[PDB]
Amino acid sequence: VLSPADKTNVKAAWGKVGAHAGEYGAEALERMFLSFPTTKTYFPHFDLSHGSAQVKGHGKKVADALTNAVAHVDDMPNALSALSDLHAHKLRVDPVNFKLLSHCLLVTLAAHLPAEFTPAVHASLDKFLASVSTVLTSKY
Amino acid sequence: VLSPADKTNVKAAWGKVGAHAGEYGAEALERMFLSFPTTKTYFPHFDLSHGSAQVKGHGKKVADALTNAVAHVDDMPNALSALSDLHAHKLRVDPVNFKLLSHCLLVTLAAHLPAEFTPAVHASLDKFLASVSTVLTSKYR
Amino acid sequence: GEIKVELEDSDDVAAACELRAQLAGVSIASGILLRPAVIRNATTEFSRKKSEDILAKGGAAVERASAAVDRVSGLDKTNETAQKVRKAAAVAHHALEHVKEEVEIVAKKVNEIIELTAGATEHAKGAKANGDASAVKVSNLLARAKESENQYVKEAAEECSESTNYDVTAKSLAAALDKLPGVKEDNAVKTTFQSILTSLDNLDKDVKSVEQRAEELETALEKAERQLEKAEKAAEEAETESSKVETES
Amino acid sequence: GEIKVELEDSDDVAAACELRAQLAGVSIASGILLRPAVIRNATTEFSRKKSEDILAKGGAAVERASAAVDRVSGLDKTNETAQKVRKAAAVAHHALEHVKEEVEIVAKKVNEIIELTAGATEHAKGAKANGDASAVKVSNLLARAKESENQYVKEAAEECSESTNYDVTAKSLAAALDKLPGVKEDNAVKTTFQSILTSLDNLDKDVKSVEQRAEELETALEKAERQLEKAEKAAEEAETESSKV
Amino acid sequence: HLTPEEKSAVTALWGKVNVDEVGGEALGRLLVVYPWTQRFFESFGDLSTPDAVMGNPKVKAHGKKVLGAFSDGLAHLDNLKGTFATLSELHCDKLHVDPENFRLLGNVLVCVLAHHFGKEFTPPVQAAYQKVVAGVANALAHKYH
Amino acid sequence: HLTPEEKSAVTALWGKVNVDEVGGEALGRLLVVYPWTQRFFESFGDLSTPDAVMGNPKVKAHGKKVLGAFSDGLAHLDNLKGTFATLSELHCDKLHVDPENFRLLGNVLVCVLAHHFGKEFTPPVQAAYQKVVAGVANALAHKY
Ligand code: HEM
Ligand code: HEM
Ligand code: HEM
Ligand code: HEM
Repeated sequence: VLSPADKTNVKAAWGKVGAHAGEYGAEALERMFLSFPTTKTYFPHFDLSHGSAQVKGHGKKVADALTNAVAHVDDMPNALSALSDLHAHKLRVDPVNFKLLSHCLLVTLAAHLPAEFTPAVHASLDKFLASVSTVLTSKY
Repeated sequence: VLSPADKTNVKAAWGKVGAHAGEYGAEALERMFLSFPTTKTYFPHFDLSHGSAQVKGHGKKVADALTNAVAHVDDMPNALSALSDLHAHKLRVDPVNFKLLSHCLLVTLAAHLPAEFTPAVHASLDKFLASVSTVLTSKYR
Repeated sequence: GEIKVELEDSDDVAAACELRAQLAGVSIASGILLRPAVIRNATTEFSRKKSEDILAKGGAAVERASAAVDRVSGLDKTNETAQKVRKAAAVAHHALEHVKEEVEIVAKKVNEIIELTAGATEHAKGAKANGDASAVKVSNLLARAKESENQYVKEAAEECSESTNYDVTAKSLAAALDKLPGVKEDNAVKTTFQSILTSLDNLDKDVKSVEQRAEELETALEKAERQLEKAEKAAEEAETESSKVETES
Repeated sequence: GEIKVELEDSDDVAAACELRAQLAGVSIASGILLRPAVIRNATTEFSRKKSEDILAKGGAAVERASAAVDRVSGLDKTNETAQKVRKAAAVAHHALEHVKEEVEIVAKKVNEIIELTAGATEHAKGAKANGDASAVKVSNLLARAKESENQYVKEAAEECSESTNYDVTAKSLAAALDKLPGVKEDNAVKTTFQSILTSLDNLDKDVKSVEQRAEELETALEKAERQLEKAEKAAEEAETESSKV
Repeated sequence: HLTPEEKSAVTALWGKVNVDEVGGEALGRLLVVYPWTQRFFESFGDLSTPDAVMGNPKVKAHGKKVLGAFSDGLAHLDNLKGTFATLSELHCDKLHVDPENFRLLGNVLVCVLAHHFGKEFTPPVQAAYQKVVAGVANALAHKYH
Repeated sequence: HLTPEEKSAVTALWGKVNVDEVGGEALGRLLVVYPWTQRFFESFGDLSTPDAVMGNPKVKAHGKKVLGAFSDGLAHLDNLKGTFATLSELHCDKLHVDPENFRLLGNVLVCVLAHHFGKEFTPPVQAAYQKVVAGVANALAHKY
């Protein structure tokens, strides 16, 4: 359960993400496919080549979801009620994969935010991304 | 999230447990220590021998907690607000262990409720025991 | 090139909005469609090895009966009792010609599934690429409508949301395209829209045919197994007479 | 035997209720107390066989210098080249005398931790076994108070909850026992009660002493490591002048 | 690995399991308790309700072939790595099945055996089957590490 | 498990890590992000706040000895099972550290390296370190 202190750190760190949200999401996914290649199976119809525009496109869609989730931190289950169903009933993604993208998102934020990614913030970001995963896995 | 259908199955299955609550608890724990010996470390000061009264005693305390959790299924986080803190801040139990006891509780209920533990009920009991684990692991950060 | 025909009214804008969402949802649709047929192509390597083995066990059950019939060649020549010790070996080789027959089927089906799956992937990427591309052109058309000198069009384009339709099919999309015949037939997207309808229809025709070839392949492996049981129990059967006879003629 | 003295009033019942909860909370308390000192006893064997290899590396650094001083032996006590080997080898054997000294410390501390931990476990088991046995006798006393002819005693025993005190200490328990001097001194539980207070106090005295022997141990392994660095760099120094002839 | 006393209780109980059906009961239960596993069996037909799943002849059928692998590996306990080697290629490098799912099915089998044997599936025999199913899970996920 | 091109980028980056402190930064970060991990280090003293945890000389100290084990596995990539064998006995037979905790620390190190190197810690080099930390996790949990 995200504390008022946890919430402030998320909003502040994703606040610094801002304009680059789309490039980050694309990197998080590219990092995921490379580190955990069995994740690529959910995208057989995608061009997963380096710096693909399909991956650039998907990247923004994943990040804007997260931008919305941050904006609605207090009521996150309703904010992502659409996706929690899409992932559960239509894509049938194994829940163990939500853990993998969540870590690659932290790897992305560590590489790009040298100042703000502090131990206090590292905890609050992982706390949050776990909560986002929990919402998406809620309809299985 | 437990559905009204999931909730009915829990209440019905734990309703059939009844007086045997402190019996099935002692069993679940004895099964856990034998299958996952790593769990015994949280009880260095206990007599973990076969049919111990320490384990029989602890068994009832774990089951009555679950009897309360069933009674308060709609508001489970407040129902177990005491334990979620005890386990998190005082005991410091690794969350991965909550998964192990939860399975041994299902193994206990499968062995004793031949009719009740149907596929429909198996799903609803595991969903519930995961929710109980979630509550207890909620105060670790 | 961009779409030249402008959005005439508030009802037209609403159809284009659902069309931008349908075209977006093509990306999800093909993925969900293609994925099970890829899981079936993954097992073709394993299911072929199972056939080469049932053949190996068959050939070996044939060789155990062929050695058992060689021992009793010079014991009873054109006699009565040994006419039976040759009969089970005949049943054994006939059963093998059926095992060798079904294994040829499994082989052809494996090649058919590979060729079908490799094909369906191209139809799913093809429908996806042409999907995302055309939706861009439609979004730009709505973006212009947010600037339109008409107050009803300006409000309808404004109220209009950037969404993705999760329940897209070849049917639902054609149905959305029927709502705007001017967009449907505009030279900038005309062929791209036609390319999606065909690609989607061919992708379903392939995924279904992969489920089909698999059903035919599993049937052959069961039939190869039935005949391996028939061969082995005919080998071990009159080959039982080979252990009881050590006598001289 | 059971407690013979009956609960006189509503305030007496309330103390017995808390005392029960305190006695129940003894199991939790000892478990939490004993557990870290068991984690420290788990590292003893690793640290001993770590000290054993610092001695082996030391003895070997001594033997590399002892062979290097045997080669340069065919020379007088005048050459700077011949004297730097003999002097570094002296520094090398002196450094070993302290490696060998600290390893004896590590050995004695390992035995001390084992003996302390094995001991503390018995205290923790003894305090829980006695803490839980006596709570039974107190519960039965409250159960009898739920039957009392006093309207106030029957209600106080009824309102009274079956709970477990999570913040139990040797202090808090003695404090709960002071509230009921008649129960505390009753012959049925008197000694069991005294056995908990001692067992708990000795269990804390042991857990703390295990934290102490380990700091005194880790210090020795660091000091054995400092002298192994001092030996090796005096030994490799002697091997520098030995290949020079 | 298992103790000779455990190897004794394990092969005892296994000789009493109805090979024809206990496999489908575990496989069906997996698809019912952990529904996402269904992505792997969309060609099986009707899986919409627990009674549609449990009834499904393809489920009971495939269930028998997966239990047959369990019966195979229960014999060669000393060599599980090689026994499941061919299957490891199918589940890992081909299907790309997450190893936890093998673990989940393993625990589901243990739940089925407890459901069927009852008081015969004692804590020490559960403990031994747990070692077996853990082994069969590792042997299958060998191609990953 | 690593390709010769990966072995090249891995040993490259590792020669640039500040051995003295990157270990304590990972170990401290573990006790801050996953607090239950503190039950093994109760003798470490002050562990109340992230600044009291990061400051702790015992944490930075033990952090250096833990990274030293990583520096060894990163030298002995062909044989990880034997390299960590002695530690497997300590982490599994004696202390019983649940293997996921090794995995958690492994991912935390990857997070620290990304935090330090930045644009130098590219998706393919992350992918290679991931193989390494997964290996070091398995090699330690070998006794299970
Ligand atoms: C951080 C958590 C995640 C978020 C916020 C997220 C967000 C979404 C969104 C917004 C879409 C589709 C929206 C659209 O195109 O209109 C979706 C689609 C998808 N997601 Fe996720 N997702 C997450 C995690 C996952 C994970 C772990 C996987 C599995 C590896 C997954 C695989 C998919 C797939 C296969 C699609 C289908 C889209 C397509 O085929 O074009 N994502 N993602
Ligand atoms: C999942 C459901 C669980 C429930 C309902 C539960 C219930 C409880 C309760 C009510 C107590 C306190 C007993 C009292 O008031 O005296 C407690 C204590 C304890 N629990 Fe849990 N628990 C659960 C899981 C866990 C797990 C997984 C572990 C082991 C890793 C754990 C280990 C302990 C320990 C060590 C104690 C202290 C026992 C003592 O020293 O007296 N339990 N349990
Ligand atoms: C862990 C214990 C498991 C064992 C012993 C096992 C065994 C096997 C066997 C023997 C087959 C092929 C038999 C045949 O075609 O003749 C196979 C097929 C398969 N297994 Fe597994 N399996 C296990 C778990 C898994 C799990 C957890 C999944 C994931 C859902 C998985 C998914 C599959 C799939 C998708 C097939 C292919 C079905 C087809 O041929 O269409 N199984 N199983
Ligand atoms: C995952 C990679 C890991 C490595 C390379 C590693 C390395 C080691 C090393 C080298 C030591 C001995 C240090 C010395 O000589 O004093 C050790 C000790 C220890 N490790 Fe680990 N470890 C790992 C993970 C774990 C984890 C996840 C935990 C639990 C949270 C664990 C808990 C311990 C404990 C309790 C000790 C005893 C240290 C002491 O208190 O003196 N470490 N670590």
